[PDB]
Amino acid sequence: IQPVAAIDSNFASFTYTPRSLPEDDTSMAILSMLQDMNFINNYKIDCPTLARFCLMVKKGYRDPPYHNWMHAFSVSHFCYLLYKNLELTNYLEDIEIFALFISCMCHDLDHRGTNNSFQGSVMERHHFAQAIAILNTHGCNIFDHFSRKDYQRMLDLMRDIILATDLAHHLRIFKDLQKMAEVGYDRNNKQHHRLLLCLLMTSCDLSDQTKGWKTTRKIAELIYKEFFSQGDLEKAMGNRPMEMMDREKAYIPELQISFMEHIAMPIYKLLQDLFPKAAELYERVASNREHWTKVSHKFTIRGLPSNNSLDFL
Amino acid sequence: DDEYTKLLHDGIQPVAAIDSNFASFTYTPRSLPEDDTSMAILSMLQDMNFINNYKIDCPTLARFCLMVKKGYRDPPYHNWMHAFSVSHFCYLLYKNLELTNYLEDIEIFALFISCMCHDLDHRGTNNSFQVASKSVLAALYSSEGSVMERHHFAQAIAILNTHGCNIFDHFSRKDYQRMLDLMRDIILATDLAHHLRIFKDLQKMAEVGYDRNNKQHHRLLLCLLMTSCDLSDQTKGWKTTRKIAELIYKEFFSQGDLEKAMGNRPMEMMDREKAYIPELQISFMEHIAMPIYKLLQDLFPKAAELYERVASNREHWTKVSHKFTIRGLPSNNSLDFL
Ligand SMILES: Cc1ncn(-c2nc3c(C(=O)N[C@@H](c4ccc(OC(F)(F)F)cc4)C(C)(C)O)cnn3cc2C)n1
Ligand SMILES: Cc1ncn(-c2nc3c(C(=O)N[C@@H](c4ccc(OC(F)(F)F)cc4)C(C)(C)O)cnn3cc2C)n1
Ligand SMILES: [Mg+2]
Ligand SMILES: [Mg+2]
Ligand SMILES: [Mg+2]
Ligand SMILES: [Zn+2]
Ligand SMILES: [Zn+2]
Repeated sequence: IQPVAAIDSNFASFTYTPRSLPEDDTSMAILSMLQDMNFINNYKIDCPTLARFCLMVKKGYRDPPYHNWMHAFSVSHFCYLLYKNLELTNYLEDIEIFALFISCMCHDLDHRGTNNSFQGSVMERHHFAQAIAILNTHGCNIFDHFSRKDYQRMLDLMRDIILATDLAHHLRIFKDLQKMAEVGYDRNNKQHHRLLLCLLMTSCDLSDQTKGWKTTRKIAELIYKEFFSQGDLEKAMGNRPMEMMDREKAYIPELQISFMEHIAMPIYKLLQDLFPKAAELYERVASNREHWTKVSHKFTIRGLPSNNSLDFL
Repeated sequence: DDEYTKLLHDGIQPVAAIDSNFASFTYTPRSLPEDDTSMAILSMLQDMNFINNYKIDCPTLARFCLMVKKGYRDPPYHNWMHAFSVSHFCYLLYKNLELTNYLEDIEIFALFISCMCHDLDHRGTNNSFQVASKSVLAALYSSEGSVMERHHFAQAIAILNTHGCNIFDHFSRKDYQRMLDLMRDIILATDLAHHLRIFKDLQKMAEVGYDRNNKQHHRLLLCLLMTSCDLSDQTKGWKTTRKIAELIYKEFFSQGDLEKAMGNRPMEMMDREKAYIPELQISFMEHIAMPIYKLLQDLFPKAAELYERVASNREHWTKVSHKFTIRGLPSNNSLDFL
């Protein structure tokens, strides 16, 4: 188990981009993060079992453009950053933070690059079921020495956290999140623990928006590749895809800016309200959104297309 | 010799044999293969009776036509097929508007020959570029204005004074000078700057009515007709206007690239990173092309269909303007362009 500092001197910073790490080093980085959070010693996790678990989780991701292992790794890395930078131990129990990290690793398992509509929370229930199947694969149960009580806690936490990655769920609990942010977190309120875990999970899921322009632009490319692939499949089946899935109707600037203003930014705003040290995350999302507005004009073709042809009219 | 032999040993084809619709405003001369265009030029001159009228030596005319064809380079738009299409339109105006009621035979003959010659040795660059690039043409003509148009005329003169190519060498001294003066004035009228200077005079003439005894009206009409021929790709169907726009913008943006490489700032319409084709195309059509065909309609009621076609093509450009906004990802499948 490599010490975290040996991966990169900036590895525990909010400025670090985990997609910079080559894919063949990510499983070792997962182990290094768990070691640095002390969960291996805390929960007496068998290291061979943990290695097998991590590789099985990695193998349980398919290779669509966005919802692949590197997404899961990047989300898990952000969870680690929240631990290292926001001092989550003042707000959550060790088992809750451990569940959050493991949920991050597992939360999109077996994603096919299609959404719930293409198939409540259909995909998120599947991701959880896949995580369960891995745990019950011989040699991969990292929790098999847990007490009956802690085992059920861990399974309940993982289910609730993975289910919180559905936008529909987030929108249902949004008023409860705002209320908590307003009144202030209460470490003795079990609802506040549950709500905070949901918020943190969504903050990890969307963490590509908190990096530089390069990341938000490149991830947008992967996202729209996935969306439009789904729309193509829907059209081939004879069905009418939503505008954001239809490459002949989708207008990326509008879709991207709306997503950032109305979904991403309010999550990082809430996170800022609960953790002053999360302020730089909200500012980076707002900055990236401003950048999207600035480059919106580039979707209007100036000159001729690269084709050198007006056949498209 | 080979192109000559083919032009000379294929006899002067009657125009009807080229196409049954050859004398119609709906005909697209770019549909004719390039290897048949020289014979078509001869057929048109024969059908307008200029060969018999002026007793033109047919071998000399064949040589002249092939030399003119050879004097065009191959940029995207300003090539022989442009000159041919412009000459064809001049022929259409003769066949459809009865130009013999307005102009002298020598004036109509000069117009057609001017159409053939009017962009000779064009390099796909405009007058401004010649000055900016300090070309040989700028050195020769920049103090006089209309740099390229003076060059086109000089090229036409050089062809006429090439042995075996002087189609006017049996003209009287009076008719020879007249022909050279007409060719100069008509070729100079293809500069947009010239057209914009005379525009108020053209409007005046259109309003008061053409007067066949007014020599200024003859001169103004020839200018208008020449510009009507130069822009005649706008009077055909959507396919032509769209395809010609492609060639035009390729030429414009190639020039802008050269200007940037020289360190200069190109006009927005020459800059592929700033030019917005719908806006440029619609403005050109509304403010340059349509008023020319409006004037032509005012002077010739039978030219009404030309104006209507230009206005219709402009409406089509407005309708497809929205397609210049990228929906989905680019064909590249990449957002690197941001
Ligand atoms: C209306 C709509 N739906 C998705 N949209 C976009 N999503 C994205 C994402 C992203 O990461 N989207 C995931 C996600 C994951 C959890 C989620 O819920 C919660 F609670 F975290 F906000 C919402 C979105 C994804 C791909 C599953 O939609 C990146 N760029 N981008 C652009 C757009 C237009 N817009
Ligand atoms: C301000 C400006 N200048 C040129 N513009 C455009 N020109 C064209 C033409 C065309 O045929 N242009 C020639 C021409 C030739 C004689 C001429 O003078 C006169 F008197 F006939 F109007 C004007 C234009 C060309 C290529 C030489 O500019 C086709 N599409 N198109 C689009 C635009 C935006 N716009
Ligand atoms: Mg998901
Ligand atoms: Mg010209
Ligand atoms: Mg009147
Ligand atoms: Zn995810
Ligand atoms: Zn021309």
